[PDB]
Amino acid sequence: EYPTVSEIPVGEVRLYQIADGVWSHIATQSFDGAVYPSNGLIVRDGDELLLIDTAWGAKNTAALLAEIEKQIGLPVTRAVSTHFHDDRVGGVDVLRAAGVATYASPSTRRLAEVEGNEIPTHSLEGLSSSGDAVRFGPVELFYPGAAHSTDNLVVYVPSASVLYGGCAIYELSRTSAGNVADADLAEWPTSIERIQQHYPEAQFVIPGHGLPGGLDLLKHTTNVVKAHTNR
Ligand SMILES: C=CCCn1c(C)cnc1C(=O)O
Ligand SMILES: [Zn+2]
Ligand SMILES: [Zn+2]
Repeated sequence: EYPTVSEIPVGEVRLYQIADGVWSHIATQSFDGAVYPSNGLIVRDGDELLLIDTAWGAKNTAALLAEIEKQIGLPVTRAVSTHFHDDRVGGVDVLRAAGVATYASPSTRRLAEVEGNEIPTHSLEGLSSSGDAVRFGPVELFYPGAAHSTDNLVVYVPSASVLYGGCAIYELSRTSAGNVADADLAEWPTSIERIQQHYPEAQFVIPGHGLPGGLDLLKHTTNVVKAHTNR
């Protein structure tokens, strides 16, 4: 089955195939006094691999490349980051050391600078507006307006109808929006509908923290963020 947070010690990384040549990676990190899981994506780009989001910090991101060479054996050559929180750019510096071309949105790149996290080298052009999308390697990058954070992207793999939600989609088991400091609640619901519009065929949805699902996840996220307001 899928990995849960308890099964993964801090600083180990597991890979979970989703469709052909599309894995996800799970690892665990501690934020204040707990240890949460986080998810990322791995996609085959011809003879190289494209990494959607770091593990969650340097040590983990290190083990990720370790796992990948063991399990996949193709090299990770580029890497795109969903937003600026440590669970997405923690380990950039390691990747860049490991020879991996690190990419990210401009907005995201600035927000990382300001908040003092690692900063991906290259800027992603033409994702600046709501609904924009640019085709990066074997995936489409899509910007759907503010949600979990004003910059958050999502990643669709057209070949496999996989949609990478990033921290902007929750899981079912998750019910409490909870920590929403840098999150624009007022726009998020629309922003998810922007997704359900553009990627409506999507037959594999993946959140930033937890077990995958289908297009149901979107709707479950809207409610959960809705009832953050009326309660
Ligand atoms: C399960 C995550 C709780 C809040 N959080 C952390 C610590 C990192 N990312 C998030 C999130 O909500 O996306
Ligand atoms: Zn985040
Ligand atoms: Zn997160």
